[PDB]
Amino acid sequence: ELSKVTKVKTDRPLPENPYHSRARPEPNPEAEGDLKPAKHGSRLFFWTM
Amino acid sequence: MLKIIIPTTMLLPMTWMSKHNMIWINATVHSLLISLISLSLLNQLGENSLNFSLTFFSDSLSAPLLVLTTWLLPLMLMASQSHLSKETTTRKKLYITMLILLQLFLIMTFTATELILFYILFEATLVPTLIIITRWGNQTERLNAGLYFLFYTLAGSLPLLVALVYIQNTTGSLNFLIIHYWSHPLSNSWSNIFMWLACIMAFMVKMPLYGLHLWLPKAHVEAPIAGSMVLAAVLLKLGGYGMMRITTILNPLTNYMAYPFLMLSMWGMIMTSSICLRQTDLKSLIAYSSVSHMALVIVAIMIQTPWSFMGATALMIAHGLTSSMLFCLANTNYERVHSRTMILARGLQTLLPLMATWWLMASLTNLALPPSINLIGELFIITASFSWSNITIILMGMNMMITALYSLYMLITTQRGKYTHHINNIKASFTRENALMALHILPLLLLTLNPKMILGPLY
Repeated sequence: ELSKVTKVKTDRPLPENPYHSRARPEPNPEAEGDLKPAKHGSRLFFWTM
Repeated sequence: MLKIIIPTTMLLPMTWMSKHNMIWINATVHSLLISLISLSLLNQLGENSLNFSLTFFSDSLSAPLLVLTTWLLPLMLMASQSHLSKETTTRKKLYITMLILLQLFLIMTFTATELILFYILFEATLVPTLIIITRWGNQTERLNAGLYFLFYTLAGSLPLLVALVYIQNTTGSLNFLIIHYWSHPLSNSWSNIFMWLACIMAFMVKMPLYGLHLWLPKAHVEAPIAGSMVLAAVLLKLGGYGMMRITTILNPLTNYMAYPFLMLSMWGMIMTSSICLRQTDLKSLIAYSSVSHMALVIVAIMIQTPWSFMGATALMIAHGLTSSMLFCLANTNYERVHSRTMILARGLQTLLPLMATWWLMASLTNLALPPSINLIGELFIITASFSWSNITIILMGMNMMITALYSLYMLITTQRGKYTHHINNIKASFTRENALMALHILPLLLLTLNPKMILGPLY
């Protein structure tokens, strides 16, 4: 009975940033629309396809 | 352009699936047919090149060389029928396939639109050549000859690969048309100097520049007849074609960087002609004569005038034909006396009369007798160099004099004098050898009636 997890009814506000974390860096741009074939295929030297 | 490539490839299954009594016949028939078809490529436009597709194109420079290769393959087969008669069927088929692969690679070099594809195929030509030289050669020096040739070519060509890839990275493309239109001047920085060298030395090794020419005598002496034929007729002109193609992106640094090579070639022509004056081996004499003749083409390319380029193309075609015929004549003499010593067999003018006439005509073409295309090319190059500098005429005239001297000396030593008494195996010349000489000579004489065909794109 002394090991059970209890609810505590307090009035102090819940801390917004307990870790004092900085601003998370902006993520990289995420993808785009549909895929289309390469302009002229593999542009590797003399290969036309 | 596939109208020529596809039949060349189909030659291989044809020879592999042909009866042992019909490899040579079928090969000759269809190689001659391929040459007849490739004759259609000579209809070049005045200004624009024939752009068949994205990969292959042909201008007034590529077409004569393509025709020369397609015409030379049957000649090589006819010349190599003799000594490869007691070989097993599989090895005869292998030799024929090596020749066909060499011809195919040469066609795809002369037609390639991309510099890197041109490099790939022009280095791919080494493998069939090397195999031919080291497998069917007669002497024990064929092993060293193959190494010298292979390593000279590779040491010349690898920096060319590096430079081509660098140019692809910097300019964005290696296509000949784009690299010609989007051309830009090279500065005098050391980096541009070394890029110029990397682009130039590869072809300077191929058409032997004096100093880098040591592989040519070994290769031409130790190789079989057909191998010497290709090496002299097409594999040397590969360097000239590559240099004439790449000199577009090497200006204006050439004006100042060409002096060492110009002097080297203009002195090496005299040196090699003098060496021919004092040679004891017929094939070595012919090889050094080839070096001396290609020195003029090197000079013409390094001068970069329209007359120089026309003379270079004409000399390339003419020299290829003449050197191939000379090697064939020497091969006949060798197959008769089983030795390449020039002084061994003498007085052949009395035992083989028609072969003597063939020797005479070949020597006359070799010494640039008017109005042969040899003289057309030599005179155009001489005029271009005289315009470049009047002093050049001294070396040009001395070279012409020594060339006439050594050619007529070869004619006198071989086809003149008293017959060698002890030699008794000299039989009457076969129809095959005479036909080979006739097929070497008649196009050469006919080209003088229409020299415009082999005068290059600057005509």
